[PDB]
Amino acid sequence: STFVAYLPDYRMQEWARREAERLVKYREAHGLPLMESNCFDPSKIQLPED
Amino acid sequence: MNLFSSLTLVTLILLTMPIAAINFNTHKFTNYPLYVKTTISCAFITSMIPTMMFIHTGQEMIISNWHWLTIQTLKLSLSFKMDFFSMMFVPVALFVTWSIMEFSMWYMHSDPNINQFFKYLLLFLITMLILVTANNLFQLFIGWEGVGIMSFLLIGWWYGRTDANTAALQAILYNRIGDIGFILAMAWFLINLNTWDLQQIFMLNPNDSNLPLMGLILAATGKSAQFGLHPWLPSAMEGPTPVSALLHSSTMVVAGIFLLIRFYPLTENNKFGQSIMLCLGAMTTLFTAMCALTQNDIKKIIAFSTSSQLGLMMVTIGINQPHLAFLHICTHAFFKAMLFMCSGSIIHSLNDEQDIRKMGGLFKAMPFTTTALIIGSLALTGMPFLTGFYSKDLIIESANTSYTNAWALLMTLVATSFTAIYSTRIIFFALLGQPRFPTLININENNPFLINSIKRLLIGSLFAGFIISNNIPPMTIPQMTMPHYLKMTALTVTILGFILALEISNTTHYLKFNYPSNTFKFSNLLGYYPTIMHRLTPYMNLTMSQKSASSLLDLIWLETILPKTISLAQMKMSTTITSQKGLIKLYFLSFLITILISTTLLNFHE
Amino acid sequence: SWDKDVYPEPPRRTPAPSPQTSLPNPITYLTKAFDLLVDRPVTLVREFIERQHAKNKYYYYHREFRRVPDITECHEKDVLCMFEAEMQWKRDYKVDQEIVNIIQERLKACQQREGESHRQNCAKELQQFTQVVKAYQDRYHDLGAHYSARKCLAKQKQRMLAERKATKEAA
Amino acid sequence: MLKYIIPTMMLMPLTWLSKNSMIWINTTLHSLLISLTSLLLLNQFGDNSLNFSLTFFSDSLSTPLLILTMWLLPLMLMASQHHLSKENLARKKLFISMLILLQLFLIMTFTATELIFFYIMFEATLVPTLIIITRWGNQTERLNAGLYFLFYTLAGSLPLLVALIYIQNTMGSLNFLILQYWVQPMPNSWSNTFMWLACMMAFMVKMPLYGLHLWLPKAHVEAPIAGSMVLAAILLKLGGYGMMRITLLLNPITDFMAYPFIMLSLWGMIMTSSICLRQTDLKSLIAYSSVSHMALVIVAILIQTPWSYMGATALMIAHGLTSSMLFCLANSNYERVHSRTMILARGLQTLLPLMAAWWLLASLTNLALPPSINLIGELFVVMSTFSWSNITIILMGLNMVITALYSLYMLITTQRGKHTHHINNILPSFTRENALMSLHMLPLLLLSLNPKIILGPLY
Amino acid sequence: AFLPSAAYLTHQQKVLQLYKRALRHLESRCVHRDKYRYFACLLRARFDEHKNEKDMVKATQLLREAEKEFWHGQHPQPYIFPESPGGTSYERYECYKVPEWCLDDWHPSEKAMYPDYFAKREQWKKLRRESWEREVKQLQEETPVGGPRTEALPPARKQGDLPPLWWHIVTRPRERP
Amino acid sequence: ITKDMLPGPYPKTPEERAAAAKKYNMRVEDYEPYPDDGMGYGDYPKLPDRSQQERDPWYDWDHPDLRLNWGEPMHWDLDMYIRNRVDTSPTPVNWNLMCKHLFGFVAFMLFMFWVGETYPTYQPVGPKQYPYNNLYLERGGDPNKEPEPVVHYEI
Amino acid sequence: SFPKYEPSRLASLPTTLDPAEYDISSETRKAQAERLAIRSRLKREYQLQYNDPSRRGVVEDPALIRWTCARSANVYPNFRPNTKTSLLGALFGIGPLIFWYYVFKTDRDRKEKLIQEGKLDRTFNISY
Ligand SMILES: CCCCCCCCCCCCCCCCCC(=O)OC[C@H](COP(=O)([O-])OCC[N+](C)(C)C)OC(=O)CCCCCCCCCCCCCCCCC
Ligand SMILES: CCCCCCCCCCCCCCCCCC(=O)OC[C@H](COP(=O)([O-])OCC[N+](C)(C)C)OC(=O)CCCCCCCCCCCCCCCCC
Ligand SMILES: CCCCCCCCCCCCCCCCCC(=O)OC[C@H](COP(=O)(O)OCCN)OC(=O)CCCCCCCCCCCCCCCCC
Repeated sequence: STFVAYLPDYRMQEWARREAERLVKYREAHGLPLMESNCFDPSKIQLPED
Repeated sequence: MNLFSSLTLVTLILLTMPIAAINFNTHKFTNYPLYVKTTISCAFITSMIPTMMFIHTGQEMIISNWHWLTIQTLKLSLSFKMDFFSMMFVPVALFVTWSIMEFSMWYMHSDPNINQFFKYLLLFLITMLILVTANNLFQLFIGWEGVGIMSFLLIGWWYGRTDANTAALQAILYNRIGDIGFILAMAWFLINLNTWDLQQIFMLNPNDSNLPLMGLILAATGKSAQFGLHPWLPSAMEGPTPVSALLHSSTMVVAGIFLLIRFYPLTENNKFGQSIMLCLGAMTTLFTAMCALTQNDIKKIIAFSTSSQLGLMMVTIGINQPHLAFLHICTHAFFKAMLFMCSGSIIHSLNDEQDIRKMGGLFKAMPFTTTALIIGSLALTGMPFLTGFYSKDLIIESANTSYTNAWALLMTLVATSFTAIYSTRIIFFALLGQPRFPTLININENNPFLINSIKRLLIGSLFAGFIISNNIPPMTIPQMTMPHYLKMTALTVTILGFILALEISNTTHYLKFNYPSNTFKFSNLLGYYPTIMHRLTPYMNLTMSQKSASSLLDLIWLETILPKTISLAQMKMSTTITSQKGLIKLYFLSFLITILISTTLLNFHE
Repeated sequence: SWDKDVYPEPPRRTPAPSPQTSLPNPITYLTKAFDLLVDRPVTLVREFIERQHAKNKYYYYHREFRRVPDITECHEKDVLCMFEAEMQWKRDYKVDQEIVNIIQERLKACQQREGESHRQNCAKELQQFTQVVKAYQDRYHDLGAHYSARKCLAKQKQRMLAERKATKEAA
Repeated sequence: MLKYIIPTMMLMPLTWLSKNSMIWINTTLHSLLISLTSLLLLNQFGDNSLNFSLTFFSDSLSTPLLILTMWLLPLMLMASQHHLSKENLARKKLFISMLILLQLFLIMTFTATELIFFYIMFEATLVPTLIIITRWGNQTERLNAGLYFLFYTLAGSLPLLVALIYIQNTMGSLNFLILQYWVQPMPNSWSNTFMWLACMMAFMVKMPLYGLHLWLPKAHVEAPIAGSMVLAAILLKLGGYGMMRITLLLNPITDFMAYPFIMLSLWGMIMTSSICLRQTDLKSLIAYSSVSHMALVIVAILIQTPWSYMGATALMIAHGLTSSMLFCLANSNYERVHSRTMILARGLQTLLPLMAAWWLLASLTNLALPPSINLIGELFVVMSTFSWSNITIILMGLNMVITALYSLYMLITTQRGKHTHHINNILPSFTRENALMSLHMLPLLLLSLNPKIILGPLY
Repeated sequence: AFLPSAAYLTHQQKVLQLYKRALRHLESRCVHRDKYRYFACLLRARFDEHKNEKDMVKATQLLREAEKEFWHGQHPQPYIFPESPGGTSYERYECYKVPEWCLDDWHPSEKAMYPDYFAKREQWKKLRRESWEREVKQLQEETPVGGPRTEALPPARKQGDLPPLWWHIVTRPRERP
Repeated sequence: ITKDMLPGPYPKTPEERAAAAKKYNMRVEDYEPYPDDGMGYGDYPKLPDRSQQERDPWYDWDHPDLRLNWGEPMHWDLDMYIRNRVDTSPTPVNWNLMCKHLFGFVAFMLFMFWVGETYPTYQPVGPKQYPYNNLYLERGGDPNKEPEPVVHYEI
Repeated sequence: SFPKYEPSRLASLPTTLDPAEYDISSETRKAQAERLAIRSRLKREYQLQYNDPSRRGVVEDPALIRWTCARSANVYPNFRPNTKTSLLGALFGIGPLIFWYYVFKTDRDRKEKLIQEGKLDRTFNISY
C-alpha cells in the first residue's frame, strides 16, 4: 500500500492538469478561444467533392 | 476562515475517533459508553461555535480538501458544504444524540453488548453527519446507504427475534426502492448537466427537470416513509427504544425531507413536482392520522405520529416554503425524541410492556415522566409559544393563504385535528384513570442519567423553537395580512379535536358494549395495507421465482433445448451406426451400393 | 501558491466591524484564543520544517513535448508515423479534458462565491463554460470506447461535409 | 514478462524438492513474494501501454487481473490445505503443481500481444481446472460437472479460432499493437454476421451468458474450494478480457448486433436474482450471483462507452474478490457442519462472533455499499446504460432491490435466529480461516482509497 | 388436533379453551376493570345457562354457534402477553441462550478462571455418561411393540437411577441469561 | 442414506403408493403426491399448503424457530412459508372486502385530488409586483437587450 | 346473521371454524391414533439419537436431505414435454425477451431519429 500510494504520477494524471494550467494561461492572455471546434487544422485536410 | 473549517473538520474527526479507539482494544473498555457520551458533548460544543459564527456573519464554506478521482470531465473530490441547513442541523442532531445516549446508558445497562450498541449508534451518527454535510451526490449517496444499513442493523439488534429481522429486511426493501429513485435522479443529472456537485446543478438551472424531481420524490418517499412506502416505519419499532427514539423519530427518517430541502432552487421553478409532492404529503399525513387514531401499542402510535409529521413537512415543502419545513425538522426532532424517551421510561418501569391497555394511574407514580409527556404532547398539538407553535402555526398559515390544492389543505386540517385526538388519547390512557398493571410494583425513575436526559430535552422542547426562530435570518417573505377566520384556524381545530377526543374518552367509561364497525377495523388494521401488500407481492415474486424461473426455465427447458437434444441425438446416432451384425456379405453389398452411387448419382468418375 | 491568472478571484471587500450593543461577542474571544493557542505553535513548527527544507533544495521539472506530425500527414497503414500521431492526440485529449475541468472549477467557484446573486454576477463564467463544452462535444463526443485519431478525423470530415452542404443550400 | 514467468515455473522445483510437510509453508512464502514483486506492473502511461517484447505487453487492463491472480495463488494454497491433510504426499504435490500450472497459464494469458497465443493459453487454462474439479471434488456429480464445463467452452471456442485464423489471412497479422492502427470498418453482411457470432460466442459462454450459464451452477458446487475460487474470481474474467480485446475489430456492426444479447443479459440478471431468492444451497446462491454480475459486465462491454468499460473492469475486480470471500465463507461452514444446506446451521452469530462479522462485511460488499469498488463499477455501468437508453434504469433498479433481498437473506439464515439444537460440533474459528478472510477483505477495502488503478486502459 | 400427549381434543377442552379465548378477547375489548368484571359475569351466566345439557349433538351445535359468535365479534388486535408468542418481548433473549456444550470448547487458560464450576461440570458429565446406558435400557424395555404410542416419557422407577433423556431438559438455558 | 429412500417417479400402482407413503413416514390415506402433469415434481407429497405461523407455538417442537419436527415431510415451498416470509394466518376481515375497501379509498382520494387540482383555492389579491422591469437583470437576462418596459402604478 | 368467513389462498380458514374438526366418527379417531403413533415413534428416534453423550456431530435428518434432493436433482427425470409445459416455457422464456427487445428498439430508434435532426437537447451532454 505504501508503494501504491507513492506511485510516480500514474497515467500522467497530474501532468495533464499542469500543462493545461499553462495552456489556458496562453490563450487567455492573447485573446484566443479556449478550444477550437476542429481537432485538426482545416487548411491541411482535403474533402471529397460533393 | 481558518476557524470555521478547522472547527467543523475537528468535529468530524472527534466523532470518528472513538470508532478507532474501540477498533484497537486489547483489554475490556472501562466505561466506553461514558467515553462516547463525553465525546459527543464535546463535539456538540465544537459544532455550536460555527453555528453562532454563521448567526453573526453569515459565512458559508465549501471544503474540497481531498481530490479523490478525476474521470475524464467529471471530478469527484471530498467536498464538505457548510451552509444554513448544515449549521442549523448538526448541533440539534448532536444534542439529541447526547440525550439519547445518556438515556440508553440508563436503559441498556444490563445488555452484555452495550459497547457494540454504542459503536453502532456512533457509526449511524457518523454516516448521518456525512450525509447532511455532503456537497456532491456521491457523498450524499454514501451517507444514504450508511444510515440505511445502520438502521437495518439497529432494527435487527435482537437477532434472536423473528420479527426484528423481518422488519429490518422490509425497511431495507423500501430504502432500496428509494435508492432506485435516487439513482435515476443521479443518472439524469450526470447525463444532462455533466456534474454531481450541487453548485453546478444550481448554476445551470434546467427547465425540463420533471424526471430528476420525480426521482428525488421517489427517493424521499422511500426514506421519509410516505404513503405507498410507509409500513417499514411502523414495523421499525421492534428494535430497542433508544434506537427508535434517535433513528426512526428524530434523525434518520428526515433524510428524504432534508434532500428535498437541499434541492429547493430546482423545485422552485417546477409546479408539477410541487403539486405531486404536496398531494403525497397530504395523503401520508391523513392515512397515518387514521392509523394512529385507534392503535394500542404505544410505539406504533408514535411511529404513525412521526410519519404524519413527516407528511406535514412534505406538505409545507410542496407549497414552496422550505425554511419553515426545516424549522419544523428541528422542532419535531426535539419534541419527538423527548416523547419517545418518556415512553421508553414508562415501558421500562412497567416490566417491558408496550401495551397502553394495561397502563394507567401513572400521573402520581412517575411525576417527572408525566410532566415531560404532557409538555411534549402540548408542543406536538400546537400549544402557543412552545417549540411546536413557532413552526406548525406558520406552516398552516402559509398553507392557508396560498394558491394550493383545496383538498390537500382540508386534509391537512383534518390531520391536525387527528394529531390532537391521538395525543390526548395517549395522555388519557397511558397516564390517567386507574392502574391496570400487575400487582408487583417496581416503578422507579430516580437514576441520574434518565433525569438529566429528560431535563435537557425538556429545556429544548420549551425554548429551542423560540431561540432558533429568533436567531435564523429571513429567506422568504412571511405572510401576516390574513383574515380573522384564517388566523385562528389551527387553534380552533386543535381545540375541537381535543374536545371530540375527550368526549370519546368519557364515553369509553360507560357500561355499554358495541360490536366492532368497519371504520374501527379499517383504522385498527393499518388501512389493510400491510395485510395485503406483504402477503400478495412476496407470494407472487417467490412463486414466479420458483414455479417459473427456477424449476421451469433454468432447471428444465434451458437444460432441454441446448444440451439434452444434442446428447440424445448423439446417443441415437451412436446406437444406429454400431448396430451392424458383423456379416461380410452385408458389408460387401454396402460396398457395391457405394460404388453404384458414386458412379451414377454423384458423378465422381467425371 | 498557484497562478492568479488561470484561477481568477475578484477583489475581496470585508466591511469593518461596527457593533451597536455593549455585549461582547464570543467570536472575538475565541478568535484570540485560536490565534494564541493554535496558530502560533503550527506556525513555529512549519517554520522549523521550512528551515530544514532550505538546507537541501532540489528541483523537479515539467516535461516538455515537442511537436510531431499529426495524422493528416501520415500515409495509409504506415505504423511508424500514425503511432506518434496517435500518442500526440491522446496527450492533447487529456490536456483538453483538464481544460474543461478547469473551466468547471471556475464556474462552481463563481457560483459559490457570489452567493444569492449568482445568477447575474457569473454570466461570463457560464458563457465560457458553454463555449468550451460546445467545443469539447464537437471535438471528442460520440467517438466510442475504442476512440482513435482516425475516428476523430472521420467525425471532423463528416462535420465539414455537412457544413459545406448546409452553406451550399443557403446560397 | 519473463521476470514473472520464471519464478512461477521455479515454484514447481520448490514444491517437489521440499520436505515431508514443508510444502505448504514454502509455496505460500514464495508465492507471496511473487505477489509482492507483481506490483512493478504499475508503470503505466497516460498514452502508451507498457510493451515488454514482441510477445508480451501489459496495458492498464491486464495489470489488475495479473495482480489479482498472483495475489490469489497464496490465498488458494491457504484455503486448500485443510481438506487435503489426509491426502497422499504425492497427490498433495500434484495438487500444488496443478495450482501453479493454472496460475502460470493465467498470467501468460493476460499479457499475450498475439490473439493466437492468447487463445492458446485461454484454452490451456481448461485442463488443470477440469482435472482439479474431476479429481479433488467431493460429490458424484463432479463427473457430470466435468463434462458441462468442458464441452460448453470448446463449443464456443472452436469456431472462434477459425475466425481468428481468417484474420491472419485477411489483415496479415494478429498482433494487437498492429491491429489498433490497421483496423477496418465491418460492413453489414451475413458473412460479417457469422464472423461476429464466431468471435463473440466463446466469450459469452465463458463469462457466462444467461441461457448458456448452465455449466456454472454445476461446476461451482461440486468443485473444491480452490476450484471454486479459480472459477469465480479469475476464469470468468477471461471472457471479459477477450471481449474488450476483440470488440475493436467488430465495428461498426456491433450497434445493431448487440441487441439480443443485451436483452438476454438484462432479463437474465432479474431471472438469476429471483433464482437466488429461492435457492436452498449456499454454493448455488453464490454461483447464480456470479452469473448475474457477469451478465451486468456483458451489458457494460456490449454498449461500449468509456464509463461502461471503467465500470466493467471495476465490477470484474470487485466481484472476483467478493465471490472469493463468499466461497471461502461457504467452505468454512461446509467444513464445520459437513453439509451444504442453508437451513441446516442457523444462528451462528451466538457461536462465532468474528465469522458473523466477516459474513456481514462480505454481504455488505456484495450488495455494493458505497464507497466500495463494487458500487463504483455498478454505478458507472448504470450511468452508461442510462446514457444508452432511458428505460433500462428500471431493469437496473429492480435488480438492485433483489440483490439486497438475497444477500442479507444469505446472512440471516446463516447468522441470525435461534441456533439448531442437534448440532454440537461447532468448533471455534481457526487462525488460518480468519487470516484467509482478512487477506480477502483488506485489499478490497483498501482499493476504495485509490481506485484509479482498476479503472481500465482509458482512465 | 395437535397435542404432545393426546391425539385429539375432547369436548370439555374445546369448551374451556373457547371460554378462555372469549374472556381474553372481552378483556381486550373493554379497557377498564369494572366493565370487564361486569361483562365477564354476564359471559359466565351465558356459559352457565347451558352447562347441564346431556344432548351431545345439541352441545356440538351450541359449540359451533358459539365459535361463530366469537369469530364475529373478536378484537382486531387482542392483548398479548410480552412473553407469549406474537408479543413484543417474545423470543427476544434467544440471542443470549448459549448452549452448554460450548464450554467443552473453552481454552484451558480461560478454563482456569472458574475451577470449581468446571469441576462440578465434570462431575455432571460423569453422572450423565454413567446413567446413559441404564436409562436407554429402561427405555428399550418399556416401549411396546411397534414403537411408543404417545410422546409421554416414563419416569425413573428404580432407586439410584435418573429419568431417561434428562440432560437437554435439565441443562437448558435460563429465560434471562 | 441409501438409494431406495430418495424420491423417485410418480407412483401408479397402489403398492408403489404404499411404499412411497412408508418412505415419507406418514399414512397411505394422507399421502397425496403432486399430479403427474410433467412439471417435474415426481412423488413428492402435496402438503395442505399453509404457513408455519399457523402451527402450534406452545408445542415442544424440535426446531422451534421454524416450528418443524424431525423426520416429518417438508413442504415443497418450505423456504416460502417460514416465519421470515409470506404468512397465511386467518385475518379477522375477509380478503375481498379488504381489497375492495383499500382500492375504493385510494381511488376516491385520487379522484378528489384531481378535482381539487381542477379548482384550486387562493386569496383575493393581484399578482406580486417586482421593480426594475420585473427584475430583468436579476433574472439572468442579458444586459445588451433592453427589456420591454413594465411599469407598475400606485393603487 | 353473522358474516361467514371466506377462505383465501393467503388467508386460510380458522382451525376453530373447520367443520371437519368436529367430526367424532371412528375413522377420524383412528387416523389421529396412527398419526400420533408415527409422530411419537419419530420423536422417540430423534431424542434417542439426540441425547447420546458419545455422539459429537450432526443428527442427520433424512427428510431434509430428501427435500433438498427433490428440489434440485429430481426435476428433469420427472419432466415430460407436453402442451402445458411447452406453452408455459414459450410464454415465460421468449415472451419477455421479445417484449423488452421491442421496447428498447423503439426507444433507441426514436432517440436516434431525434438526434439526427438535432431536436434532442444535448447542450451539455459530453460524458457518455
Ligand atoms: C489491483 C488489482 C488486484 C487487487 C488485489 C491486490 C492485492 C495486493 C494488495 C497490495 C496492497 C494494497 C494496494 C492498494 C492500496 C490502496 C490504498 C492506497 O495506497 O491509497 C493511496 C492513497 C493516496 O492518496 P492521494 O492519491 O489522495 O494522495 C496523493 C498521493 N501521495 C500520497 C503521494 C501524496 O492513500 C490515501 O488516500 C491514504 C490517506 C491517509 C490514510 C487514511 C486516512 C483516513 C482513514 C479513515 C479515517 C476515518 C474515516 C471514517 C471511518 C468511520 C468508521 C468506518
Ligand atoms: C492522530 C494522528 C494523526 C497524524 C499525525 C501525524 C501527521 C500530522 C499532520 C500532517 C499530515 C501530512 C501533511 C498534510 C497531508 C498531506 C497533504 C497532501 O497533499 O496529501 C495528499 C492527498 C491530498 O489530495 P491531493 O489532491 O494531493 O491528491 C490527488 C491525487 N491524484 C491527483 C492522483 C488524484 O491526501 C490527503 O491529504 C489524505 C486525505 C485523508 C482524508 C480523507 C480520507 C477518506 C477515507 C475514505 C476513502 C473513500 C472516500 C469516498 C468519498 C470521496 C468523495 C466523494
Ligand atoms: C411517488 C411514487 C409512490 C409510489 C407508491 C406505489 C408503488 C409502490 C408500492 C409498494 C411496493 C412495495 C410493497 C410490496 C412488497 C413488500 C414486500 C415486503 O418486504 O413486505 C414486508 C414483509 C414483512 O411484513 P410483515 O408481514 O408486516 O412482517 C411482520 C410479520 N407479522 O416482508 C416479508 O414478508 C419478506 C419478503 C421477502 C421477499 C420479498 C419479495 C417481493 C419483493 C417485491 C419487490 C418489488 C419492487 C418493485 C420495484 C419497481 C421499480 C420500478
